[PDB]
Amino acid sequence: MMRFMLLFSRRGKLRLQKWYLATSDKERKKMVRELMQVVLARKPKMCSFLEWRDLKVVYKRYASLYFCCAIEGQDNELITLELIHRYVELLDKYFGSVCELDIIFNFEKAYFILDEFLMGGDVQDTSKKSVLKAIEQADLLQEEDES
Amino acid sequence: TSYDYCRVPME
Amino acid sequence: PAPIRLRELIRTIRTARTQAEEREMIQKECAAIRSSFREEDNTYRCRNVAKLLYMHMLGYPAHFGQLECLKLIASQKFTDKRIGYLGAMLLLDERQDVHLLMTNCIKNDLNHSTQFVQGLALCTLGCMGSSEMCRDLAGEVEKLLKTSNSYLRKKAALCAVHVIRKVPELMEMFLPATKNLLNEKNHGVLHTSVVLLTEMCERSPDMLAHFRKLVPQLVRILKNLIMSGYSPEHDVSGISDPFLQVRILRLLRILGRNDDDSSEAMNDILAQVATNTETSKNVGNAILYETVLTIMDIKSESGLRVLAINILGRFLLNNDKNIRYVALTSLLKTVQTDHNAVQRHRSTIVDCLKDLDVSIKRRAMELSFALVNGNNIRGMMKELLYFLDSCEPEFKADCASGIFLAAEKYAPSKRWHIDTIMRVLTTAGSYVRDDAVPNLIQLITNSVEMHAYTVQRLYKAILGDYSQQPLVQVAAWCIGEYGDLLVSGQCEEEEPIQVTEDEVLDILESVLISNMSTSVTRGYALTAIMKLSTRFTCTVNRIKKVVSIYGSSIDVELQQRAVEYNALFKKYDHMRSALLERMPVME
Amino acid sequence: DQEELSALVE
Amino acid sequence: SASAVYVLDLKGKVLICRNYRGDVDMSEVEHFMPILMEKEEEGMLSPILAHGGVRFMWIKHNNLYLVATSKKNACVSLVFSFLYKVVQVFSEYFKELEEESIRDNFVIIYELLDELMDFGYPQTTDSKILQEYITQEAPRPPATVTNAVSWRSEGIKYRKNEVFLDVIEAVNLLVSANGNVLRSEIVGSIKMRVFLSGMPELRLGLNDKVLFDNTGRGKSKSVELEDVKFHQCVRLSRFENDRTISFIPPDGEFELMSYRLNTHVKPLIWIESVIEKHSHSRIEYMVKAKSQFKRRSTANNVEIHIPVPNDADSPKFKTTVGSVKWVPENSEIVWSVKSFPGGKEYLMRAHFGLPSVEAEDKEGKPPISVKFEIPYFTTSGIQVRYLKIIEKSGYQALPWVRYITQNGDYQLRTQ
Amino acid sequence: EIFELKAELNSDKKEKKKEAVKKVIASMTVGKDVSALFPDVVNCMQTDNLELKKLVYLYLMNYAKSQPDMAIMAVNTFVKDCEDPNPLIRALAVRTMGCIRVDKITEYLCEPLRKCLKDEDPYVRKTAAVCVAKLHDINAQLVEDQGFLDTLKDLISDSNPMVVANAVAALSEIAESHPSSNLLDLNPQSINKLLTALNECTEWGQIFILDCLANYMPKDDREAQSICERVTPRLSHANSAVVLSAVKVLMKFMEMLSKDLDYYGTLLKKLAPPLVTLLSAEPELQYVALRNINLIVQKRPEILKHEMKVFFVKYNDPIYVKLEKLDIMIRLASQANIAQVLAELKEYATEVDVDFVRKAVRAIGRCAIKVEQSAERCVSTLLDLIQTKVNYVVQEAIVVIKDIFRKYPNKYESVIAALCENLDSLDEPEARAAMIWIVGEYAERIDNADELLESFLEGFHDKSTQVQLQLLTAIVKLFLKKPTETQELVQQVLSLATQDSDNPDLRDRGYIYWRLLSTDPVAAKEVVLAEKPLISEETDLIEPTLLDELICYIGTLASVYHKPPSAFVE
Repeated sequence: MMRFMLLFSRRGKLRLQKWYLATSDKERKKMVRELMQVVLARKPKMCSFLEWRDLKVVYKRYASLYFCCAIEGQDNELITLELIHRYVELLDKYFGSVCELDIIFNFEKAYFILDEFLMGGDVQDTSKKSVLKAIEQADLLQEEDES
Repeated sequence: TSYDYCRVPME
Repeated sequence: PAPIRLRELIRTIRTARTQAEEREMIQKECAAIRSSFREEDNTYRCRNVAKLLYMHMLGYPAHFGQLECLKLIASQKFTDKRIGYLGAMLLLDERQDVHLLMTNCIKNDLNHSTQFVQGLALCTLGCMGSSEMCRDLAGEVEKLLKTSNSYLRKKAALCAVHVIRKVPELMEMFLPATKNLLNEKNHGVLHTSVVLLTEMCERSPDMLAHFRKLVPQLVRILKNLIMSGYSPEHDVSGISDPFLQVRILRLLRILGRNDDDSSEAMNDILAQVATNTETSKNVGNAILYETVLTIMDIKSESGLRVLAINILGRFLLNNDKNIRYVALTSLLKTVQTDHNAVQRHRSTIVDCLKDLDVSIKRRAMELSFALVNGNNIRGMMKELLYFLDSCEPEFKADCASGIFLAAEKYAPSKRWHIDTIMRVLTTAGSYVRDDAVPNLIQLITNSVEMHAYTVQRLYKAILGDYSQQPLVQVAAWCIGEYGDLLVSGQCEEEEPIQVTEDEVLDILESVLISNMSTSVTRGYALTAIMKLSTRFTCTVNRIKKVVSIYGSSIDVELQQRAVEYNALFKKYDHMRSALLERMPVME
Repeated sequence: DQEELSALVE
Repeated sequence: SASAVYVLDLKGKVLICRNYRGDVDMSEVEHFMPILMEKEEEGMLSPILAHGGVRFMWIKHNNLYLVATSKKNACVSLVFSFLYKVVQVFSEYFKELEEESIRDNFVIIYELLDELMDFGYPQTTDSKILQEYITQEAPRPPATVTNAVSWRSEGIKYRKNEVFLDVIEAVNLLVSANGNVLRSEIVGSIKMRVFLSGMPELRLGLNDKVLFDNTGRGKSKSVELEDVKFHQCVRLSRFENDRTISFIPPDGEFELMSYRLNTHVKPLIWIESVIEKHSHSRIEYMVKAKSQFKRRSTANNVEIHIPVPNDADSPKFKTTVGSVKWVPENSEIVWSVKSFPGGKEYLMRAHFGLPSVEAEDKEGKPPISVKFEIPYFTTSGIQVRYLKIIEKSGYQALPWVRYITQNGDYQLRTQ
Repeated sequence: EIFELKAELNSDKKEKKKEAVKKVIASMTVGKDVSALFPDVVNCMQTDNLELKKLVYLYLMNYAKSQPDMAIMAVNTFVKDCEDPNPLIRALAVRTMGCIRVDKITEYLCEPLRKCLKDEDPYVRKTAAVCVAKLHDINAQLVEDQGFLDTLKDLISDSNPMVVANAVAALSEIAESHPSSNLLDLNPQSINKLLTALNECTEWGQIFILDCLANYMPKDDREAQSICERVTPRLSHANSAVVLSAVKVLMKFMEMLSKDLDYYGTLLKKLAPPLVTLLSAEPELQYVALRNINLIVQKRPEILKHEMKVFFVKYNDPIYVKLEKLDIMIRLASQANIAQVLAELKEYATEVDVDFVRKAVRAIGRCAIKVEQSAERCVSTLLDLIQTKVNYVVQEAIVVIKDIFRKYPNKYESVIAALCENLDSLDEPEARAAMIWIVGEYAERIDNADELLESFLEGFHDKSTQVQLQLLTAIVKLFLKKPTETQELVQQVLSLATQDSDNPDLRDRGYIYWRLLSTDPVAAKEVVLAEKPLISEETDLIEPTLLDELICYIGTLASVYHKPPSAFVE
């Protein structure tokens, strides 16, 4: 199970936060500033995994944007790395040649995709094609309301 | 600097 | 007209030049938003809430928008529901107890004519669903679990997982739907159902008993995945559905924790994959990571376990820091079992303490402590202790802690134990927990033959520097109890040092007065001196003076104590011999 | 910053 | 004192710098912003930051920082005074002193930096004299720099000699939550515009109570100045002896003196806001504002700043006089009265809506502040009785004067 | 492209090369490394154009130390400029060269410096005056060798007040390196001259020579008065730094004045107004002023005795200002104003800056110690704060109230009930321990003490040590006061403090308590409930010698940190 997933910039700016468990807003913020401090403080060629606060933390930096998952001790780091990569592949296909700025201006869409790829702390669909199609159709249904 | 000036003696 | 769109807001806020200007922009836009919210504008609720979510991510308040999300959820438009549910997941909390509206809206939306709405209610429930909400919706989840539609089936499975997580008792209600879903050909439905099963087994043993029947099936499915061709779907760099594979292997690891039959079939396939998978990329190594975890955690043929340990060896020597981390982790998991299989790499493991990567270093430390026995303890310590001395700050506390622990468990002698203790208290000092102090005293107090020696080197330690606090606590206490043994130049363990009484008083007074001394250690020292009143004979008057002058500090404890003690001296000079003698000894 | 436009993947 | 002076941008990077002593690595400045932000979160914000044995004395002006490094027990008073002086000088060389100004004037800024301070010792800091050889549009140094009269150069000629005095009094006021005056004082400023030829000797005549008492005029109306601060040009020693304000005025605009005195009068503008808060629903402000001075006099451009909740919404205002606007950016309402004659009492009411679910962080409770301006007025009753002009040529030169009373820190605590 | 930059740097056209170096130092400005162009821009040094020359000088000043060997190409021209018929460019050269920290250039600077030191123009003269200190920071030996310090000391006797002032500053900096050895102080006769220059020079110069005077000490009352009467007018200068230096020399010299003559009192009366006016300056100066004022009210309490009101904190004050203000307010709290101070503190506690609120409540406590009657009022105030149900305030308030009860043990009113009504939802171990101690000490009046204390045994071992100890002593005092439904309770607490406890200190104290139950009850009655002697608090007054030393450092970093220079400068 993934406790939470964060996307934050190199300069410590939050781009996305998905909490797969119940926590007070205040505590969520404390966690975010703390974890972000710790991860960002690390030198570029450090290990993509670290032990933070009785949990395991996986992080990968794509361009300027940091993807950071908090996994439970019984979970596989390398596979979570793989799920993160899948997520950025989903984003890449959706926005097309995805950059941080797209996530900045379309954070709602990013949440959408993330929710069509994960749930409760686990993957729900291990196909890129399935997820992307789902989001596509949902966007069509949404565009229907306008027109 | 819109208000009026009064003169002041050189007494 | 008209409330600006989300992107426009985003742009504007990014135009800010100070956190102040940004704050002003937020407050302005939010003022507009709230005032709009009052008008119950059903048109622009969606965009306003979205803007509010963006601003909430930036850290600005969004409380006033909370129950606006509800209004979006109870809407009939899909857009409104989408944003409403998102914002429900972001803003709402188990503190609000708006359980009824969330629950009713979710009910309505789960039985919606359009699947995507149901998806929203499902994702929402599975993510932030309260325990009670889980109670009231569990039935609906179950009914939804028996659909044919995959898109909702997977979410139904994971939402079932969630409700199980929030309420443990209800898991059985999902049992009838969990049967023969392995026949599915949809990787999403598959994965999700495997997760549900895994959680299930992980909850109750009878469920393990029940589901460990379909082991050969999932073994065949896994084997198919491995022997599968290139599918432009589920494939990542040459491996098909590694999420599914890993999930299956985890399920296998739990399906055969202490069983042999399952263990045999899965022995066959685990062998196959441990041999066949490609470790060129991250994917393969992940599969092999979980595979190894499985093989080692379960009871199985040693002929394969050897192979697993070998894999971990090859990992430990890999150049990819991540891989080495994986190795150390794996080994750490399987040390409470197959101890010797890990005991093969102790050299390399300890060699990882020199690694520059903090993650590697730390795991190496943890494993290192986890490898200490009654045999290697004499040697390993020299290493660990060395590691303690040349440590970078973040490790010292943990290192001291583990050192104390191991020395407590596996101390050859009391001389050695005390030696290592003094060593830690001197080289690390401040980094040891105050709460560690009592457990130390207990160990030196159950070692009578030492005592005077321990005290000798304790005094000798503190005269150097009384900055490291736990050290002076332990010390001053031992001086207190064993003052006579200290002064009596007789030590049947090493050459005694020339000591006195006035110098002791000098060091204790120095401890009392010094700024570096906390209140509790001032306590320690004071009570200690009080014990010295009975334990000493020559200069009791001086310490009577000490307690007299120290009976007036602002420290509540110190004043209480010193006043009591002064009363004793002033009136009951005979009772001290009666009450100021050695305390009983605990465990 | 410039890298805000850079491709995550490429 | 100062080893180096930097002008920095909002993110802490150097826009321009000058190394004066070489006592400190210039690169040390790279630690300025990180330390600042660090200490600010701790609530340990300070005009003086330390990075080991290196101290940063810093001020902030617009979007700029001005920072001075020192490895010694530096004279901090001098350093701050100097930094502000640099701000003034730059402000008089370039209209708006901002990042763009720095970048676009780096040359003349380098010149000014090399002329203002030497080895950590302030040198020539008078922009009007600096402008004689550090010009925007080879000269030799003005003797003024090295003259006992270092603020006015010889050679100044006007065809119409005249002097303007602006007597400006600021009223500071602090009223307790209950409504009783905790503090009130008058801070005065005499600003002159001097257009005179030559090197005149000017002497100010005020109803200085100390002066009157020492000249048998105790019965006449005076003003008791608690303290007085004079421009460099004033001869301090003569004032010390017999309260004589004698000076050779610099050319153009300058502040001659500032004074401070207590008040014996009711506050010029009295605000009384009462608040009825219905939690989770609404908040109402009922506020009266009465002008407590002569009806013959009139206060202009008065704004009454009243803090309102940060989560308030849907405002409704009603006034007897003037308008109200919500300023959410400052979490306040501002009641504006353009013309406010004395002895009047005006009224205002505001109704706000409040969120049903309470805020997470309590926001704080600023006081009510008010801004106003009363022309041809002094709360002090000060009078510039004469301005004598003494020139070797004895030309006709008529002085002028006007009195303005305005707000200083004029704030009323709220509950 | 560096090559074209070099091309224009050597291009025969004046404008193109001028603009070349402009672009060069503009490149330098934004943080580039334009070092590689050293030789190229130097060829632009020999110019008729002062702008270009100044720019090149800047370049050298910036890069010469990084390129010491090439820098020699600047030497010739440099010395030439020290003999240019324009004094401006002459002094420009002098002050420029004194900044280049390359030995050769210093060697070549010696002679032209010597010339400029006796130059006809005052501008170049004072410029050289400072350049002497510039050199002395590089090589004190060299200065001694060239006999520059004598010429400097002579420049103190110069006719031009600017040259005078600069020489004063320079030499004063030199004397730091030679403390009392070869003292560079002059006679009273010279002091007169400095006092004249004081009226004849820049504000900054005034500061310089005031700082110089400050190191001196008058030989008697007559001289002290004589110079104090000539410094006293400086307190009316608009420049805050001037005022503050004046304050320095006055605070230092007022010692040698005979306290039985009126002049001392007049000086105290004359010193208060400037100190208040400093708090109306820009925030940083307000801060500096505040620190130094703390020192002063500690040293000369009579000066600002009745100036309390100005130290009240305004909402918009920076936090540092607020903190210092709190300190001063406490230090000026007397019986005449405690109601107003308590009103203030009560208001400050309403703020949201947590540390400020904390410090404010604590300040209530300090006030309760400083004045006597205040205590009662203080407690009242504190009580009111507790009724705000803001926990972090409540806890603090409890602790300080405990302190008040400890010092003034006459507080046995209904107060002790009110706080008990607060559900004891307190969490801060300090507050719990305080409350515990209060219950125990006054358990006589608390009938339900018996019960209250009992409620704190639930989870005894998870509770902090201080709380455990205080609970132990409290229950002991309770039972010892009334052996009723207490013996079983104290039995429990002793069992917890000794038998179930692994804390050695608690084990000790508890074991002694049991050894005291078992041996004698009356003895215990006379022991644990012995009348305690009065509590003696450590003063906040700085040691008088350290204080007098700190007064000499008014307006410096020392006066901010309240530490000697030897304590913080590397």
